[PDB]
Amino acid sequence: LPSIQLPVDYNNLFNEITDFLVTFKQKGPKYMAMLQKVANRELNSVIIDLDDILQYQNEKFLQGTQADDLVSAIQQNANHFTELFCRAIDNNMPLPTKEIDYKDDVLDVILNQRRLRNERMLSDLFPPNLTRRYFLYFKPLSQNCARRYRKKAISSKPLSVRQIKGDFLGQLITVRGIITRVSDVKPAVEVIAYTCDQCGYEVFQEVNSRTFTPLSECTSEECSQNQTKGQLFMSTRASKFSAFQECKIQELSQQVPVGHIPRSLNIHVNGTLVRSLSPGDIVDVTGIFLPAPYTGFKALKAGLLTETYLEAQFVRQHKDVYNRLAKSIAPEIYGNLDVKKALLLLLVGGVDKRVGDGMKIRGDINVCLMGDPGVAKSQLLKAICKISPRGVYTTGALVLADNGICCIDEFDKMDESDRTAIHEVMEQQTISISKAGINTTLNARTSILAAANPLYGRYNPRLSPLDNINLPAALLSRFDILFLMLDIPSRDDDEKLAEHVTYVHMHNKQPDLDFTPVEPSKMREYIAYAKTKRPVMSEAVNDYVVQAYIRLRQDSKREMDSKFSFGQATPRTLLGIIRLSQALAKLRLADMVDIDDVEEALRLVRVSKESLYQE
Amino acid sequence: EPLRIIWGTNVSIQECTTNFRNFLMSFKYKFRKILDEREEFINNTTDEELYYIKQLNEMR
DNA sequence: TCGTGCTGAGTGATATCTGCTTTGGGTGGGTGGGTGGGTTGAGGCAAT
DNA sequence: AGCAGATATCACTCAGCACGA
Ligand SMILES: Nc1ncnc2c1ncn2[C@@H]1O[C@H](COP(=O)(O)OP(=O)(O)OP(=O)(O)O)[C@@H](O)[C@H]1O
Ligand SMILES: [Mg+2]
Ligand SMILES: [Zn+2]
Repeated sequence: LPSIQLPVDYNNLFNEITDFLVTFKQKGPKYMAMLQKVANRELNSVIIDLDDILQYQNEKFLQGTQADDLVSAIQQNANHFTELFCRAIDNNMPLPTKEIDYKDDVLDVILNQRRLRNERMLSDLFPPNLTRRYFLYFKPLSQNCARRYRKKAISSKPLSVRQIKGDFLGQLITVRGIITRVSDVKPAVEVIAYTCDQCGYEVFQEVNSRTFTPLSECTSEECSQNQTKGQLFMSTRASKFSAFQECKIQELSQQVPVGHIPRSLNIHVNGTLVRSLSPGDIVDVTGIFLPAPYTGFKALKAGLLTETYLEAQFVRQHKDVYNRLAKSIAPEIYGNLDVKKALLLLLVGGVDKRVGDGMKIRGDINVCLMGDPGVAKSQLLKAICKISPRGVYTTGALVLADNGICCIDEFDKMDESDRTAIHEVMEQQTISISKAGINTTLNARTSILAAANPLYGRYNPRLSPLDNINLPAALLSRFDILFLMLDIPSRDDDEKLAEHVTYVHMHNKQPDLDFTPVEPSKMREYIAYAKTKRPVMSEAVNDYVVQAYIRLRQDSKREMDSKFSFGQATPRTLLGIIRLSQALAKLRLADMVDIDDVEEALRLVRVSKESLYQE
Repeated sequence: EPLRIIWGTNVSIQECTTNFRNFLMSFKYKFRKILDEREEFINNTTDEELYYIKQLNEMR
């Protein structure tokens, strides 16, 4: 074990840490107050701000009593400084100011009795981590503070998984990425307490590894002296445990080089930081990059190759009304007012579903878009899915869409099994799993947004609407509203479309200037408010709806006498009409359903299909 | 005398045994009713009759 | 027939040294098994 | 590193006798 002479003196650094804890001010000292709070059981986590250390160093240098660079020493090797800071805190822990029930704690009684036994023996001891009731974390050095004092902040500089090499091991670094996996919280053992059946004494063991060998034989003075062979038995009541969570962080798309596959890095979370990371959130995890040595035969067989993980220390989390909302849904596309209004109605989905007789009318205003290629079906899908809080985008996921709209693209190309799945979702609003492995049933009251293409790829006027649609007629009937979109050539419309697209391409902004789009945040919170609202309908509006229903039924029968009609009106069309009226009433923020809402719903129903079919 | 204590605490096993025996021997649901702030629902027969004694008799 | 050694080899016993083997993965094999794990991708076959 | 088998060197029990009481 040859020795080296390194330019670090841990005694001076410990004195520096103690002075910083005792004297630093930013009232009394900040960290002294924090320790006072910890003593009274008010705080269970202490965070050391490297900015405070840098400021203290600057003040000491200004005063002329230049001291060692503590920030750099902490950054270069943080594992030792955690223990150093813990020792410094322990040596200066203030006496509690609020009386507490000491006898309640098992550890207090056990240590008091150990003291009594030791006093008796003398008349004829425990690890410091055992009694610690706090956790220590390091907050990285802020870039602003470092630039103020003319210093480089390595710890707070974001890095990708690739940029974390072997030369960064043992340092305090930050990682930017997206969490892809988080495990369940489990107890990690740090100190193990044993008992002697014969002796009556308590033994302790410190665990700092993946694995440990339990004790078997008593080591007490009494046992040794008396020659009594006493067996040691584990006691989980007096042991010390810390919450443990293992997470995976993956590279962002913009960080991967050309022609490379993303990489992932493990993260270890201990103490009160648990539950601070969830899948799908982009985070700036600051921690100590450390290796994870193997043990036993694995150690010998592995070789010099070492695994690595990150000890989490800090986590930074990254971030006329109808017409206006419709136009602001997707400004980039050419004006399609009716489709946008239908999308609003689907999104809000207002309904009163409280029949209570055994079933309840479906509470989802499902929308299906079918049209020849060229219309911006993908753009509507993506925009409406982005705005929705529970919107899920899939290509021909339902669980994530529960109690929310489902954004399904390439609906016609979907396999028959998924067709049956969505059929169950609509008719029953339930998700059922019947497998040997597991059998779970999850309710799914989720709306569906469907985009499909005709059988021949483009709509054929000669063929009937049903012929152009590959899906079963029952599925089409179950859809509350069906919108048919077509691309009819025309000089004026084509010229405006070309001008709009060209302006968007050039200036990277919306060409329209007649009106200013409403802010998306306002629109989404208004939608949430409308959803929270509950409307109500009277008997007169019920009779009006009945009259509209008989008129629509007669008209639809007459139309279906010919082959042009999509399908005959059915009580399902009724229920859809009332659902749309309830959604519009929710929009209006007025409890009573008005005749205007019913008329608007009827005109929307007419223009969804007939307006384009007649053309 | 040997004095039995639960490991890691200062609670006497004899005290717990006698307390539980006293609770089982003499207890009425009216105490629960008053505790739950439902004192005005108290009847005169069931709430004034021993509960766990009846439970033990039925169990036997 | 009690007490105190001296003799003693027998009958232990317990404090003390000598050789596997393992993880899991083909840097142990298919005369250890496939119900102890691995295990997603390509390929050929029969019922459809 | 840990575990199971084994060697060999460590004491302890009943065995019995000489003196005297
Ligand atoms: N009204 C429009 N204004 C501007 N661009 C449009 C418009 N409609 C369609 N586009 C453009 O059409 C391009 C291709 O069409 P898009 O993917 O949006 O839908 P689609 O033709 O229905 O799709 P699919 O080919 O998958 O059936 C998109 O890049 C979009 O920019
Ligand atoms: Mg598309
Ligand atoms: Zn012991």
